[PDB]
Order: sequence, then structure tokens, then C-alpha cells
Amino acid sequence: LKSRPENLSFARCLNTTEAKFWQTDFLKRHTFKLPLLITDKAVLASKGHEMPPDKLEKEIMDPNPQKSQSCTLSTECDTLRIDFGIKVLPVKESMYSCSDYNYRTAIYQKIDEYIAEDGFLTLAKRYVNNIANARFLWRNRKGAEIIETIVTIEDKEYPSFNSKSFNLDTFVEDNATINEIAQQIADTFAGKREYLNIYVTCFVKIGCAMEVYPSQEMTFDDKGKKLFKFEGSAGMHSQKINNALRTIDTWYPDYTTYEFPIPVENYGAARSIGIPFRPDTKSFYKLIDRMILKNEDLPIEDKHYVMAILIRGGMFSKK
Amino acid sequence: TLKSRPENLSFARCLNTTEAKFWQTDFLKRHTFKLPLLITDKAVLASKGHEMPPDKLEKEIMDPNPQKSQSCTLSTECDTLRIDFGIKVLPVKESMYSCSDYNYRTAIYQKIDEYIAEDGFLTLAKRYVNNIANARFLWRNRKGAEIIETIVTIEDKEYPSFNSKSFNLDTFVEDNATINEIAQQIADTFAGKREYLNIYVTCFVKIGCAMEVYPSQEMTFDDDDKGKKLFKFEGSAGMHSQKINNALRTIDTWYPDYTTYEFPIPVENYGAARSIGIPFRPDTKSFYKLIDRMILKNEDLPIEDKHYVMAILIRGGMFSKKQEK
Amino acid sequence: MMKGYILLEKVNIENANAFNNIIVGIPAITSFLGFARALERKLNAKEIAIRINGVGLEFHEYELKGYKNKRGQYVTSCPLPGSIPGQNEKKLDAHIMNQAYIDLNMSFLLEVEGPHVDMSTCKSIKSTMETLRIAGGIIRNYKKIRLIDTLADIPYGYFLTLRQDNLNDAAGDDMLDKMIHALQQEDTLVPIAVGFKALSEVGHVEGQRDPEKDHCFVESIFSLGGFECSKILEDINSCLWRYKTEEGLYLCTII
Amino acid sequence: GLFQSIDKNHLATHVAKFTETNSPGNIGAYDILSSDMNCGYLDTANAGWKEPDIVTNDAKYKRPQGFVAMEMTVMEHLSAELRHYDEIRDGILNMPSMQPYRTNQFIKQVFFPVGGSYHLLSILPSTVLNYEVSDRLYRSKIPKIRLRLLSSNAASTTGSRLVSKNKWPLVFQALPPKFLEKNLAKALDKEYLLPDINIDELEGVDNGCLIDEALLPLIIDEGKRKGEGNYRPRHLRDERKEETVQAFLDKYGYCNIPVGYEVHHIVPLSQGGADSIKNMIMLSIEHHERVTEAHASY
DNA sequence: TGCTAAGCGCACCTAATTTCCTGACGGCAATCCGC
Repeated sequence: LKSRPENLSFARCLNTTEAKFWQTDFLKRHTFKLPLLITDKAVLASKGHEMPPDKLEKEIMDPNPQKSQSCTLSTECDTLRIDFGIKVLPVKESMYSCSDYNYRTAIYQKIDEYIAEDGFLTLAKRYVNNIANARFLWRNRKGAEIIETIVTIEDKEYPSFNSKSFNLDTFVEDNATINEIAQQIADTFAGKREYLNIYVTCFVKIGCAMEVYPSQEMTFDDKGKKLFKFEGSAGMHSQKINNALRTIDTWYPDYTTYEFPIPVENYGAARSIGIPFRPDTKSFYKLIDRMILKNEDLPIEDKHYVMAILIRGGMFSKK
Repeated sequence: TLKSRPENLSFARCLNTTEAKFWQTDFLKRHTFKLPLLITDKAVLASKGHEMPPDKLEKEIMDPNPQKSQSCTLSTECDTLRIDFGIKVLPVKESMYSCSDYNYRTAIYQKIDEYIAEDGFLTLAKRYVNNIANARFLWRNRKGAEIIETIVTIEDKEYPSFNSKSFNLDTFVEDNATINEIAQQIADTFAGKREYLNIYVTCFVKIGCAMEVYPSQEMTFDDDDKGKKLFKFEGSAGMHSQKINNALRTIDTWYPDYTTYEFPIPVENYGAARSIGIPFRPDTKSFYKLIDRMILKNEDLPIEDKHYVMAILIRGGMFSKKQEK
Repeated sequence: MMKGYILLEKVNIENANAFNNIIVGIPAITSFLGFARALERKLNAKEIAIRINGVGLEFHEYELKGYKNKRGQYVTSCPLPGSIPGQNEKKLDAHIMNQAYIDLNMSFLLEVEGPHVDMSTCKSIKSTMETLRIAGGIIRNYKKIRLIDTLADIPYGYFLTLRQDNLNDAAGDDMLDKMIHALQQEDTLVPIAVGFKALSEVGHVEGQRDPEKDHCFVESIFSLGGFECSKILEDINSCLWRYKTEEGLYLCTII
Repeated sequence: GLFQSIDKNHLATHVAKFTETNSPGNIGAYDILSSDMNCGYLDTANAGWKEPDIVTNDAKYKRPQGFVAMEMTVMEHLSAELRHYDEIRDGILNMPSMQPYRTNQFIKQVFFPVGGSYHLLSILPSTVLNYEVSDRLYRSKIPKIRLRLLSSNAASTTGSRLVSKNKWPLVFQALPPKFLEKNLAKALDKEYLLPDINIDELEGVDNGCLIDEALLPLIIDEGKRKGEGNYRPRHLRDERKEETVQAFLDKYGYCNIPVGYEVHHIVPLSQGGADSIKNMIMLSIEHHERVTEAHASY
């Protein structure tokens, strides 16, 4: 096998639904829910952007009218409720395009070898650790008295999670609930179970009339703050929940210096720490050209990274 | 004698599928409730994670990649997807819209009536009803589904429905009573004993509550915008007829190397699936040679090759000679 | 013998043609009259002699296959090209040519002159409009094939009538400039393809679809038309597109 | 180049390769007759085709299609800078004319009625017209669509010059008026609601009629809930057949309509409903009057 | 099983003015050529 196929692509194996926001009261959290809506907020400002010295003289005491939007809780509610659900799909049944059949056979052989060693269990334990620590609450985890994340698969509600008792730079491998959910995600990733739909509900006690931060939408041409409305109510993008669920990579070359996980991307880009962490031989392209194109038994940490990107997906196609 | 193919030989389709429309439903009220499914616009902020030359990588590895996209997802309170499409089965002899030579028309009509005599378009029809009853027309909507239910309504008779997760996508069943009942009418429509057949197919896919629905993507060439432009039929999501038809023509299991690659491919002329990038029937078992050995150098080809030639003529197309100047 | 009017009500055409060299929209009128003559020739082959000599073209809904951009223009889609006969027929990616496609709901009022024009002929059309195509598009469903008497049983819809006097009496220059000026003045007026003018003489060339019928090379000729409601249409007979031939001109005209 | 390539470049208003670029041979036409100016139609001899089309076959002899495209245009050859090639001295005006000499499967051939017989018409598209339309609709505001379909390779493969300059042409938009355009509302107004309760399991139904009196709250509630805000005008309502009321009783015998009972479309046929066996329960005339008055006040 | 018939529903004057309306980075890879 010389060179990757001309049309090689992979589909997701962790399909996350879009998130809807609700308001509750924490002592009535199991019997009461209200819609949370986005409110337009025009704001008047001062001209505080940095200007060149021949523009600051004319526009330093000039009013700055700006349009914007916001989401805030009611005066009778102390808790934000976010509801999303995740569809777990198998990894071998996710190659959407592969122009060569030998390359398909080689990918299936190496995934079967990984199922023989570790049945997608460390990766799944890291995913349930990013469901249990509530990393999907990006700016909604700052300033919270109690965060409770409940996970429901099929019709069983698993015991709830004290999300604030989980460090975001460590991964627990001794929690019974995380292991029991992660074994089901592991068997779904392996192939034993054909699909797994996992529904997540998280209660964030932030306070009364406090601000809830949704996902801001992208504007392209020449704009203001447009926040995400899912079915009228406020909400977050599925992309943002998945980038907080793929923050599992502690296998990059410079981990002992920067001791925290990063999201799993092809070239190892991290927007928090603005440095590329996998720009060369430890990138997916040079770890899939040395696992299948020139057969080499890679270290297990690198294998974790390759299967994590094969759960993420993408167009990995040569010219 | 016949020494070539006609200078303008044309064939029309005999399995005319219609565009699909996507609906959202519940499952315990799937026969009464039906809500519209709309296609939203989702803009994304990404990273430049595509392969680029090693000089461009040093300049662009940590650069934002904003992209435009569209997406169809279900509601927070409806867990199933309803796709309803229709087919117009037509005769094979009455789908030749053009033929310059009269003797080639006589010879080809003799070969179609000889096919009506021995296995009168019945095995092909059973394969087409299997590609309705395993729900191969759910291209990426068949993954992650708890219950798939497919209902076929010829004329006004509503046939017993199908559990489309109990059919393998690589094995064609020839024993189910409902499939045989539908397939005999499709065979009689292809023979010419019936002039037309109207089949209406309605599917019910229980994927989950707010999960992603995958319509067909439109090839729209615009310089200003380059994004995922999905298909909207009458304001709601759907699928092209060509996608569903390419699903239904995946009946070819008679190619020269089926024992190695053991999967059905779509019935094309040179055996050109869009998944595997090698032509599967490129010289000796191609339609052009296997119809010039059937009609011109008369010869009784094996029944698998006759199945392939008749399946091409049900697919239809421009089938003339290498045009000269 | 027995003149009459049959209405083919609400025919839903899926993926018809829409490209006529300079037009992306309504198909050619020769295509609808070809649907008429194909219906005629298939009925006259079931031993039902009925000469169709005038077609009404009513419009209820449309959807050009594509999307509308933010600047209010149109981007036309195309299906992915498959194996196209030629030198490059074994390559997995084929060339993309100029093509546009439309979805229409139309009602066709036909001027039918046969020995007997009864409701049995309507049943024959119902059993004949399910093996034919309008332009090059499939018929998904039709509401009803019925006989009409006057301009009151006709459903609501906007017909297409030929407006050539709004094109001959236009600004100046050449006929393209007259067309562009006329479309600037009246914004409820559309360009329409109306037939063909020969570029050669009648003869036999090699490569014909039928080697025994005369053949002539043609360009498409185009004109102007507009939309009139069913209520405000006077004495019908002005919505009836009819064939008309001359020496070198193959034209579809509303007389 | 420009003095030894003028003998294999042909002159055309019409090329065959602009419908499909796989049409064998050098097929096309050069129509130069006359403008009628009052005929009612736009032909290539009736619009102002200012610049002709030079169609080539091989890429080597593409020098005349380059010289004639350099702005000063050498199209000035109806100023006179000379001698920088001698054969080229206005040999771009007695070039061989593209003559139609055959047909093929890729040229669009159709039949046309001529006097009880038929004439086969193989349609050749016009390059120069399309060029003139694209020039005279950039400087205009009539409805227009750009066709971004032909790549530069296939436009080069066409052989034409005014397709290599104009590969993505601007053409007229002949669409029906905008109120006749498809949307969700003009389609969710052709689909009819069906009720969520099966009459054959309704728990209190006496083989078609409404035995229990407390089911009329349920029937009224479902008739409101399904279809409260889906009122339909008369043209958008479903037709009221008699086969449906017959097929309803057919379900339980009851040949004559039972005296004192009227078929009630559970969801109303004005506020959205289907003329189907599902959307009917044979309620008593008193309770039917109660339900048709309850839905009157909504 | 009915719930009325008839006429008509103003004439004037106007609808403010100032200062301004952000800074950033970026917007994919593949493939669509006959001869």
C-alpha cells in the first residue's frame, strides 16, 4: 500500500445533538422547567478600541452605539438546565469514502487490533469524564454553587454527578458510574452494540437573574452579537459540546511541560494555548502514513490519538 | 447482417423514482401525526486541519477557518423521520425512444421477448424490491436507528410492512411473500403485460429525539458562497430521485470479481461505483461488449450476463455507436 | 366531427428542462406542444382518432431547482454527472455542461377535434398520461382529466399568451435591444422560446435519429409572453398555442 | 503562428459543441442572411452580433483566437500599425465557414410537425447570441441568472472563442410571477390532518357510534387540539365524497345511515382535516350539534 | 327554528433636534478535458 486513497473520508462516531436551555429552581428541579429566551440589548458605549493618533483626537469622546443580544435568567429561577443527547456509532462502520479496498481492509485490521488490545475503553472513559466534569458548560461553569449532571441511557437514569468535584486536567478511572457508561460506549465503538443514544441533562445553580451565555453565531459579511436560538429558546451549538467532549488528548509531545488536555485535532492546534502541539511526526497524517502505509507498531498513546480522530472524522484524502 | 449498433440508440428509464420529502413524527403516533422538517443554516468556526504543503503549514496551522453550512435535525419532541417517495415502473420495450436501424430494433425486441420467456424480469424485480425493503435509500439515515419500517402501496393496496433492519445489505432474499407479491407486478410491468405501475413507499426511521437528519446535498457552483447547500423540496428537506435510484440499482452481484469483493454495486455501463475507484467491469464483462456479443454476433450468453444487460436497459441511457466525423 | 375542450388539471412535473441557450426558467413551448403531439400519437395508436390542434398553458406553482442568494439572484443546481458516452467514458468523474431544471404544476387545456369526444377519451388520456413526459420531466401526479364547456370550469391559474406587439413596438436598435428595453418597461413579461428557424436546407445528413424523415439544422427563436388570470381571459382561443409552419420557420403562435 | 494557423480555424455563429463538448467533428453554422427587424422573434440575424466566433479544433492553431482578443480590439479590422507575419493581412475575413455536414447523438435532435408529416430538427446552439446577451445584461437590471457550470477546460474543449471568454454566461430569467412560487405554506395547505384516535379501539364506541357521553369532551378536545390554527379557505379544503361515508359504515355494516346520527369529521374539514375513514365518528345529532357549536366558538 | 329593516362613522393643525453606530483573525481539501 503506497499513498492514501484519492477519496478518503470518515464520519463522526459521537453525534451530539444541539442543546436547549431551560430555567428551573434547584429544590424543584425534578418537577418544573421554563423556557429561556434571548433578549435584544442595544448598548451605548465609549470609543475604547485602540485608534491611531490622528483618529483618537477626533473620536475619543464620541458616543458608540452598538447592537447586541443577551440571555439572562428570571428573578424567580436560580438554575440553568441544558439538555442534549449523544448518538454513539461504531468506528468500522464510519468510513464514508475509500477509493481503495486494500486500504479499507488495512484500516479494519488495525481497528480490530485496537479492539483486541483496549476495547475503546480509555477513550470512552475520557469521554464520560468530559460528560461528568461538565466541560460543555464553557462560560457557564464559572461562578456556580452546585453543578449536577444526570446521564440517561435507554430508560435508566444513572446516579448523578457532582461535576464540581472533578478536576478538568485529570481523568478519573475509578468511578463506578463513569466505568459503567464507558463500557457501553466502548462496546458501541467496538461493534458489539450497533448504536447507543445517551441523553444528558445538567443543572447549573448559578443564581437569580444571572447571565446565561449561549453560543454566538458566526457573521461573515459587514456585525453584532447574534446568539443561538434552538426552537425559540436559547441554546448551544453541537460543535461546541463536541469540542468539549474531545478535550481528551494528553498524548502530545509536550505534555509534561503543559500538563492539561487539548482537543483532538489533526495538527494538534489549541486555541486556548495558542501554539500548535502536533505540527510534525506526531500528527495524524504522519501517524496514518506510518500505521497503514508502512506497517509499524506505534505506541499505544499514538494509537489512542489515531482512533480519537477516527471518532472525530474528516476528509483525509490525498491528491 | 447487423455489423454495428445504431447511430442513435436511446433508452428511457423504466424505474422512474420521484423526489423525496422528509417529515418528522413520533413513533407511537406515526400513522396520524406528521410535522414539517426544515433545513436550518449552521455557521461554523473551525481550524485549518487539511493537508497543505510544509511551507504553508508554518504560516497557517493556527489560523481560524470559518465556514458556511446548512443542517437538518429533528425536533426536541419528535424522534422519527418520515420519507415518502413514489416510483413509476414502465415497460422495457416501450422505453426505446430512438433507434435508427430497423433490424437492430427487431433483434433487440426478440432478445427482450426471449428474456420474458426465461425469467421474465422477475429476479431483477425481486432485487429492486429488496433494495426497497432493506432501506438502502436511507444512505446515512440508516445508521443509528432503533426501528426502520418500510411500507409499500401499489395502486391502493397497502401491503404488510417491512422490518428493514432484518435484511442484510449484501444478501438478496428470494422468499418473502410481500417481496414476491410486489416483484411479480413489477415484472409484469417490465414485460409489457401492464403499461404502468405506481408504487408509493413510506419509511419510518426511529433515530432518536433531536438527532441529525441527512438530506441530499445540492451541487451549486457559486463563487461568492461555497458551503453545504442541502436540498429543500417545497420548503422542507428531502432527497433527489437520483440518490434513491442509485440505491435501488445496487443489485449487480454478477461482476468478474464478486467472490473477492462480496458487495452489490450499482448497475452502470463499465461497472463504475463511486465508492471504489477502479472500474469493476472494464473490458470483457462490460455492457457494450456483452450486448455486441448478444445482438450482433448472436450467441447465448450466461443468464447472469443477461441479467446485467437487462438491468442496464432498465437503467437506460445513450447506447449508440462510437460516433464518427 | 366533434370539437371540444379537455383540461388536464394540475399536472405536477418533476425535474423538467429549463435551458434554451439564453433562458433559464419556463421550458420551451415546443416542449408542451410535443407533449400534446405525443399524447395525440399514443391515443391514435390505441385506435382513438383525436387531432389535438391547440394547447392552453396554465401555471399554478413553480420551483427552479437551486437556491436564492442573499443578493436576490438565482443559483441553479445540477445532478452529479454519471457515465457520459464518449472518449472519457471510463473515468469516474464526468464533465459538467450547461443545464437547468424546473418543477412545475400546470394545467393543459387542449383543443380536441375527434369523431367522439366523451369521458371515455378522458379515461384514455388518464391511461396515456402515465407513460409520457412533459419537457423532459416525470409526472408525479395529476388531479383530474375533465371536459370543460366555457371559461368558468377552468380553475384559478395564470396562463401564458404571446405578446409580440409589445416586442415589435419597442425602443430600437436590434431585436435583443428591443427585448431588453421591453422587459425594462413591463416587469410582468417574460422571454419565451417559441420555436425554430432553419440554418440550412431540407435534406438527408448522416447521424439522424430517423433516417427516413427529412432533416434541417435549426436555431431557436425567442419572443415575449405574459401572464393573465383565468377570470380576466376573454374569449379563450387566445390562450391556445398552436403549431404554425412557413418556409424556414417552425413557429408556435397564439393566433 | 498567426500566419500559418488561419487555414484550420473556422468561422461560425453556431457551434455544436456548446450543448455537449463530446460531439465529434467540426459541426456548426454561419448565418449571415438579413435582419427582418419586425418579425416577432430574436434570431442570430436579428440581434446585433457585433463580434463573430472563431472555432478551432486543435490547441496549436489557436493564434487567431488570441489575435482578435487584444484590446486597442483587432476587431477594428472592419489603427493600422504594421510589420511586427504577412498572410495575416485581413485573412481573418475570408476564413472557411463552419458548414453543417452531419449529425450525432450529442446534438439535440427533435421532431416538428410540418403539414401532416414531420421534420427532424437537430438544434445547433448560438455562441454569438449568448455572448451578446451576456454583454447586454451586465449593463442592465432585467431578471438574470449566471450559469457557473462550464469549466475553462471544457470551454477550451468547445473550440469556440466567445465561450472561452464567456464560460459562465449571464442569461435571462423566465420565471412565473413570484406569488406562484413554492413554499412550505403552499404545500402544508395541500396536506390534510388525520385524527390521533382509532375509532376501532376507542374504549366506549358501539361499533361506530359514541356510546359514552364523556367521550365527547375527548372528541371535542382532539378536534380542537389537532387543527386549532389550521383553518383553510374553500379552494384549499378537501372535497367531500360519498364513498367515504359509505366506506365508514361498510366498516360495521349499518347500510342506511343510522337515524339520529351524523358522520362527524373529528378534525373539521374547514380547520384542516382529511376526507378519510379515520376522520369520522357516527355521533348522535344532539352531541354533533354540541361539537359543531363548541368548535364554532373555538 | 327563526334571531330586522334604514340612514352614516368630521371638519384642522402637526408628528423635534445632537452625537454616533467597534476593534481581530479567518472564510478547506477533491473532482467535474476530447483528441
